[PDB]
Amino acid sequence: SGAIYVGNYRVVNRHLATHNDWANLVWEDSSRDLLVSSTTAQGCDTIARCDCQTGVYYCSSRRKHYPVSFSKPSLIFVEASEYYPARYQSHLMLAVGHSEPGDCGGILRCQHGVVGIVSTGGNGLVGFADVRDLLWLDE
Ligand SMILES: CSc1ccc(Br)cc1CC(=O)N1CCC[C@H](C(N)=O)CC1
Ligand SMILES: [Zn+2]
Repeated sequence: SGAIYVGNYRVVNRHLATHNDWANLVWEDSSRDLLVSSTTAQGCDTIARCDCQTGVYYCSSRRKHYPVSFSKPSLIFVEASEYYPARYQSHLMLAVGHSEPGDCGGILRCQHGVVGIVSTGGNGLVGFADVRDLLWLDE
């Protein structure tokens, strides 16, 4: 689990969005596994606007942060799950690092701010949904 709180927005994995997220929907994209809902309180986070390919992510299944080198956002095949049919997930960055299903929502940060959230993984990989291109989160 986990979310990004920026301005009056809450960014979550679309597959973990709550009834309240859907009732306050701003934007969602199944191909990216992202959903953004509106909030009444001002958020605590800021978003990176950069091309970093290294950073640190929070891994809830280890209660620890780990450093990673990750690929640039791209279209990657993701096998069927209980949440989605077999499809290509867009804006996805892969890295070598531990992850388990419940680790979705962990934040990836570089020195500039939040880069994205855990969205896929397994067998020693961890995949992050990028949010750096969503410029409207800042206004
Ligand atoms: C951190 S995810 C993970 C980690 C380890 C293992 Br084994 C397996 C997973 C994958 C997983 O649980 N899902 C369910 C959530 C949907 C997601 C998606 N973005 O389409 C991909 C599939
Ligand atoms: Zn950066």
